[PDB]
Amino acid sequence: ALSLTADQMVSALLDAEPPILYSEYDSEASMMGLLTNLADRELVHMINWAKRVPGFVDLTLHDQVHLLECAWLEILMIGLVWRSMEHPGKLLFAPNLLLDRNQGKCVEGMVEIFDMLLATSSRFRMMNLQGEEFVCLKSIILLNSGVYTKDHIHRVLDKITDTLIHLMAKAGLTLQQQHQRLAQLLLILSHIRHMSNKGMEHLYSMKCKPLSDLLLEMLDAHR
Amino acid sequence: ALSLTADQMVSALLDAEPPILYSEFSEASMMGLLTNLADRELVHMINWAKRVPGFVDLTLHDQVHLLECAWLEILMIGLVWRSMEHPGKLLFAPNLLLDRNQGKCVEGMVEIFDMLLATSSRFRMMNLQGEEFVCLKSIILLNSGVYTDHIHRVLDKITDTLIHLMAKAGLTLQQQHQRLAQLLLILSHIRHMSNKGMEHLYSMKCKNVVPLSDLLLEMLDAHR
Amino acid sequence: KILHRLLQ
Amino acid sequence: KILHRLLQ
Ligand SMILES: Oc1ccc(Oc2sc3cc(O)ccc3c2-c2ccc(F)cc2)cc1
Ligand SMILES: Oc1ccc(Oc2sc3cc(O)ccc3c2-c2ccc(F)cc2)cc1
Repeated sequence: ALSLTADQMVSALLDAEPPILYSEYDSEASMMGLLTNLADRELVHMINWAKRVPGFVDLTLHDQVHLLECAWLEILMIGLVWRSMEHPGKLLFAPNLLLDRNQGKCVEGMVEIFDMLLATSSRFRMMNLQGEEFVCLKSIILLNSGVYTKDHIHRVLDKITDTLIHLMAKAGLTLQQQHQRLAQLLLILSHIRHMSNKGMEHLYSMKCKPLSDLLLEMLDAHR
Repeated sequence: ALSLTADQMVSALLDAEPPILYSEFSEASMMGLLTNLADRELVHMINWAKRVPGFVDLTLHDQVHLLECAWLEILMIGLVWRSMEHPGKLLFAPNLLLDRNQGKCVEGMVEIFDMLLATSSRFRMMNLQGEEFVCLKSIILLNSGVYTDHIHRVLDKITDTLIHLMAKAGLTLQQQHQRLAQLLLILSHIRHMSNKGMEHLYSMKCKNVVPLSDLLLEMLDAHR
Repeated sequence: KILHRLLQ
Repeated sequence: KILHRLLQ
């Protein structure tokens, strides 16, 4: 895991990619029902995706649980944002569930989150985010969101950093451009954390009188 | 602001640094000290922001938005930075150095303290330099609200400034962008602490522990 | 914890 | 907003 070439790192993360699941789309209670159900099924694949992420299995069971509990919504969000890149003004939750901003108003307090997600997606498109960069960022989120809450984890994070630089270098960018683009991508993760905290607080308010068990434990993990 | 050299950028940020203020244990008492301290620091933060290169080039509206979103992050990264040489303790003020058990005085504050103590220990583990800190704090000011083009090129300038510092310290090319990443990833945690800290202050408001200043309430209402 | 079990 | 006056 610590002896992977940047190219080997990329395709490893590329092969580890979870599938794109469909919805049950044909009411605020139904819209939330579609999202809760979809996320609950996505959580199963995220867990198996996390294990295929280099270095993650080297951690203890406790540490694996901690990282996922803190980052699960972040990973879901950056996935949604990446899928929605080619769909301006819309969030591609699923190939059969393309939600508009105005459709977000169906649930009170959801539209503000939709706007943040749309902006993040718009930001990705402006930067022309590459898929190889996306899987790197998503893996960073997994290892960083709960690391300071091991020297091996940061040693893996550095390798992912090397990979991102390797991607930008071969893309023809000057080294000044490499460091700048690297910074721009990682600063987006701060806003993704922000959307997650806001989204989590919104979810906790929906636990106030169609929610699964696994999703509850993921919600309960944030007290 | 974009014509500034890397060295000239560092000097500009250093000169812009706000002063370290002093303070004036029960739940109401400590909260009283913190809210008083935060209200006074906020006045210096605003004037510090105006001394940040490229920030005055922004409209009044955009200046307000950036400060409303980042004000707690800026307070925290300042606190975390001052607490570096004080392991296991938090330096809100030179006459107010608190440990985690003194955080149990206020309900739901010890969780915030543990996150803050963790960031300071992480800073010491990386041996964060003052030249790097002023860059990070300026990045927070400009980035935190940018998604809710001039700003992004000032950010790029600070990125060039961060690398220039690392290249000066004898760090190799690989060590440079590796350290840059590690620094910016901590900002993700600082944002996290802010969001948890912002919710806690709102609960203190609802519990009416201590009357907050109108300014502190306006900064708090900007998040709702 | 379901997560801990799903992580095998 | 108070933040307005302080920025000016
Ligand atoms: O109102 C909200 C609140 C949280 C949200 O976070 C996200 S992002 C995302 C991407 C997916 O492919 C599937 C689900 C999600 C969610 C999500 C929505 C509702 C929920 F109960 C859990 C997660 C979204 C909208
Ligand atoms: O319970 C809390 C809530 C927010 C907190 O965020 C911070 S960091 C920091 C650094 C300072 O030099 C001065 C104040 C702060 C605060 C803060 C504490 C109380 C409050 F009402 C507003 C901000 C801390 C503890």
